[PDB]
Amino acid sequence: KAIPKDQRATTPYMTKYERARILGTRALQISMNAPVFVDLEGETDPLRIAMKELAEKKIPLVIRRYLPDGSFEDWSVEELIVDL
Amino acid sequence: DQENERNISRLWRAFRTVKEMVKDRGYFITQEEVELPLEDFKAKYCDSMGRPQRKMMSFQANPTEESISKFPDMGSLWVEFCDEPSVGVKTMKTFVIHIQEKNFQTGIFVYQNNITPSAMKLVPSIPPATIETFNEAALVVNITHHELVPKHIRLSSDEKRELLKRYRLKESQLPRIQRADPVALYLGLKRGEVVKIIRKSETSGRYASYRICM
Repeated sequence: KAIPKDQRATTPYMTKYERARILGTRALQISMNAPVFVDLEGETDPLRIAMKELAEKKIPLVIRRYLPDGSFEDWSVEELIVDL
Repeated sequence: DQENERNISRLWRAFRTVKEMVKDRGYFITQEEVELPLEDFKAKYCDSMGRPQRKMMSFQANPTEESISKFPDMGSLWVEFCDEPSVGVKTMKTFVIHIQEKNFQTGIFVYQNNITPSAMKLVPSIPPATIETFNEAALVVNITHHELVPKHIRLSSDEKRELLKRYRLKESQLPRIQRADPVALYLGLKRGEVVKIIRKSETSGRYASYRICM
């Protein structure tokens, strides 16, 4: 249904399932020969690269969180607080 | 003393309960008007020898001012008892009308042994006003006082239109309670009203919960 950046309600944190898919999803793309927005300090593993792409929060993705009723809340990996 | 000393003691408790219920129902009643001991009871609804005059127990009850803040259109109530152990389809036209004229809304009737299947089929014939039916042996004890049963609560057609909104709930997705559920009766719910079961939890002291009424 769409939810404004405001009136936001979900967790401010990142569900492990979220991270893991992102991480996976990214690495996949990296190995798909995709642009990598960080200095590979000499990394050759798409995951490892993704993990870096993440600890510098430079991953162009937005998790769209869907709610039982259909409406969703979009959260970027830039925002999402990565504790774990 | 024989076995009539008790047959009353029960009709007594059975009484108290209907007070409680009707007060919890959200009407006006005092703790005293309820905590009315046995002794004082006899001397009031008995005759000469010492038997019960039920047709003399009947009464009216009204909406506390509080219950008006939340429920505006909640009409006045009326309860009644019968000296007829085997009520019939004739004594009903008596009850049914008594209310249709006085113009009430809620009617509680307390039979003893049973009602004529010819009788009961007259309750849903005078809307808006609504009528209910309880057996005596039923009201003898207020279940809602039971260790396990936790307090429910009715919710105004707004506190609900909210509960939903605030949970993105589709009426049906809500946990349900049986129309004939003991407590559903004790608070006389209707197809639609929602109750807010608030129990005690070993996970977190309290734990809200809800239940619609099917």
